[PDB]
Amino acid sequence: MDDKELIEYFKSQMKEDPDMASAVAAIRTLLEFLKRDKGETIQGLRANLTSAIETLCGVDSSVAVSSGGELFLRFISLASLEYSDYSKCKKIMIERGELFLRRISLSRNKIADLCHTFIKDGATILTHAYSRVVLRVLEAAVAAKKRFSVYVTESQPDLSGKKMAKALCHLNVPVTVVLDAAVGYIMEKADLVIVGAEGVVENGGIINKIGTNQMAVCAKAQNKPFYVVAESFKFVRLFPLNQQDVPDKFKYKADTLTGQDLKEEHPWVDYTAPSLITLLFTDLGVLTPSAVSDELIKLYL
Amino acid sequence: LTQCRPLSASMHNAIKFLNKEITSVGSSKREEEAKSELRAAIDRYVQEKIVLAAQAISRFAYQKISNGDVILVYGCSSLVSRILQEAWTEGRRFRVVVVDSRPWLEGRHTLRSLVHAGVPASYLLIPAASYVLPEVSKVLLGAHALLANGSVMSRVGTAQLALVARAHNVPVLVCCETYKFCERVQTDAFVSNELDDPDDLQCKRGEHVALANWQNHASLRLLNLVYDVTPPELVDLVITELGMIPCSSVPVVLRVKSSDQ
Repeated sequence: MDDKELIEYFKSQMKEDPDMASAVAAIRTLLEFLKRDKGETIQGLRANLTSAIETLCGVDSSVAVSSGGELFLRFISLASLEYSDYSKCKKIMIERGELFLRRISLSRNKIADLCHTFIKDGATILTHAYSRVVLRVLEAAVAAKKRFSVYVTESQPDLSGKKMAKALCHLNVPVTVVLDAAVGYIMEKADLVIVGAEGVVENGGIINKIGTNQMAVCAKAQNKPFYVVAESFKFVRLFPLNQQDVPDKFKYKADTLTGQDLKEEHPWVDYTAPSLITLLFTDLGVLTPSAVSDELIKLYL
Repeated sequence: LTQCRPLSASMHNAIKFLNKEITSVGSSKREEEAKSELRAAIDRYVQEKIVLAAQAISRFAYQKISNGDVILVYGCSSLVSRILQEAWTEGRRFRVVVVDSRPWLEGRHTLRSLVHAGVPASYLLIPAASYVLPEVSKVLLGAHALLANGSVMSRVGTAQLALVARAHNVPVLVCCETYKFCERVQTDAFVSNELDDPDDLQCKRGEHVALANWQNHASLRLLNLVYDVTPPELVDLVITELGMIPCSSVPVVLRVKSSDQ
C-alpha cells in the first residue's frame, strides 16, 4: 500500500465509525498494510511498517497513534522471533492480528464494567474535555440505576467539554459546564475525578488534553480521588521528566507543525505524574500506576 | 492550688489580672474601700471576660452556622454548647456529631445538652472520626488556651480531629475568649502538659480487667495525657469577642489587650 492509499484507508476507517479510537483505526490500517505487503523478508516488512507508522503519525499527532504503531511493531517482532520461515510468520501474523483487532474492539466494554462500580450513588464527578471511554463508563453507571451529577470543563480551545455535556444530556444525566479557570473553584464539590488518557507513559503517569495536570494538582490538594480510564493499546514507552520533556510532535497538531502576541503555539497535551493518579481502569483490569510499567517490562525483553 | 491540680491558662490569666489590680491600689485608700474595689473589679472581670464575651462569640459564630449543616464537636465546652443552643433557638437547623474519648467521656455532657435543646445529635468515639468526617461540613472546637504563636492548647485529641478534618477537606473553627490568650509558646504536647491519674485508663471489658495491677509489671507505663497542641496551620478560624480572626492574630490581640493595661 502506498502512502496516499494508507492515509485514505485510515481516514475512511475513522469516518465510518466515529466511536472508533484513533489508535484502533491506525492498528487496523497497519494490519491492512501487512496483508497487502509484497515483500518476502522480515527486515523489509519492518522498514515498510515503520514508514507507514511515520505516515500515520504525520496524519495524526496523538500519542495514541504512535503507541498503537509501536505496539504493532512489537507484535510483528514477537511473531518473527518464534518463527524463522517468513511465509508461516506472515500467516500467523495475519491470524493473530485479526484476533488482536477482535479483542481490542471490546476494551471499552470491559473498562466500563470494571469502573462503573466505583461511582457512589448520589455523587459528583468532575471531568475534563471529551472522552468516549468516560462516556461509556457513565452509561454503564446509569444503566446500573445510579444517580449522580457531572461537572465538565469547557476544555478550550476546541470546546470539547460542551460536546461531552451534550452527549451526557443525551443520557439524561445532570451535567454542568464550568470554565477551566473555575476548576479549582469547583473541586470542593466533586467527590471524584474521572478523565481519559491519550497515552500512559512508562512511569504510570498520563499524557492528556491540556488542563489535566492542573486538575490533578488541585485534586491532590483537596485529597480527592483521581481516576483514569484508558485502553491497553495507549501504553507508551515514554519517560518525560517535566512538561518540556514531552515530545513536541505530540504537543502541537499535525497542521500546526516572539514576545508580542506570540502565544507560543498553545500546547494540546500535558503530562500528569503518577503520584497524582489513584487508579487506572484498563481492559487488563483495575491497576495501580506502577502496574503499567510492568506491562511494558514484560512486553519487551 | 497548683499542688492540687496544675492551673489552667484561664486561672493563670485571672491570677495575673488580680495581682495587677492589687498592686495598683493606692496606699492612702482605706482597707474596706480597697476590699470593696477589689471585689467589684473581680465581678467586672467575670462579667466582661466570660459572660459578655460568650454572648459576643455566640453572636459572631451564628453567622458561620448554616441550614443543613453537620457540625462536629469534641468533648465538653460550655462556649460551644452555648453557641449551638443559641443558633438552634434563633432558627438555624443543623445536626451535631459529638466525638468523645476515654477516660473522661466529657462529650456525653454536650450530648445531653444538645438533646435538651432539641438539636439532633449523633455520638461516637474518636477512633471512628475518620468514618464520620465525610458527612461533616464544619468542625467546631473549644480551646483551653491560645498560645502566642497561634497554637491551640486544648483537650487531647483536638489536634487529631483537626488533622483528620484537614485530610478530609473540612474547615476547622476554634471558639475562645480573649481572656484565655497566653504569651507562652509551645511546639509540642511534651514540654508542658498534665498527667492525669493513670488508673483512669483501666477499663471493664468482659469479666476480666486488663491493666489491673499494672504497677506489678516493671516495664508497663500508663500515659493519661490531658492536653495537646494544635499547630496554627491546622486551624482555619478563631471566633473571639473581637470577631473572626485568623489563627495568627493571637499575638496582636494580646497587644491590643495589653496597651490598655
